[PDB]
Amino acid sequence: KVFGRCELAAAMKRHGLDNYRGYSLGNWVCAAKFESNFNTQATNRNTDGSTDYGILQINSRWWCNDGRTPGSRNLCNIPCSALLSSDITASVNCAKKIVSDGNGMNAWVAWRNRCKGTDVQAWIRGCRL
Amino acid sequence: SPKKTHWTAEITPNLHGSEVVVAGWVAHLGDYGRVKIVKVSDREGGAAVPVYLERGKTPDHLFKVFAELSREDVVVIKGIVEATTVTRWDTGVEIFPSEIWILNKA
Repeated sequence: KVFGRCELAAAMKRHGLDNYRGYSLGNWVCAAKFESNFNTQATNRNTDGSTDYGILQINSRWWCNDGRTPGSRNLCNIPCSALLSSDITASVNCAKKIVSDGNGMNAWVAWRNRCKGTDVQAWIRGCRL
Repeated sequence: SPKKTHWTAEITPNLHGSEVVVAGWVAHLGDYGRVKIVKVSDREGGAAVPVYLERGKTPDHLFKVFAELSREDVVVIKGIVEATTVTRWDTGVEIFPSEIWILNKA
């Protein structure tokens, strides 16, 4: 499923991401934009044998199990396929663990390079939240 | 092994752009895929400086060294300091390494 900007902000707010670990909703919407372009089916293999999945591009090395990644930890205890549904519950739940690991949203490279330090609220402004 | 030039508490935003060599133990490890973060300390009850490995920016061979890393390992790290805003999750400084030496496994 390809979310609409405001559609996703509403879903994320509903799932309690607004100010989670101190990060305003805009951060989460902005991260999704540059990680997956709002596409929950988003799939990308890395040269190291790991893969990133879903709206927030969670990695298969430590966080989800995809059955083909060496050194798998599966800390989110969910199969990577569950991160592909049009229901973002799994991605949100896993992201909450990731963003609580001790480095904030610095776990997301796209957020670091495109969102961090910018006017992130712009990504939810207008929408009826 | 290069020679220590700063203590982790001595790594401050002022050093932005300059090369430093830190030496201590692995306080924390984070593997998030395209980004890996290793925190290094050399003094109990002191600062842990975040060392950053980012695909497309960090030399690929360092990602192998990181894979052999464990908490409490003693390391020596040469890298460039980059300044950041202090937050709940940001020390105000980051090190982008060019070398990562493992002196001792826990």
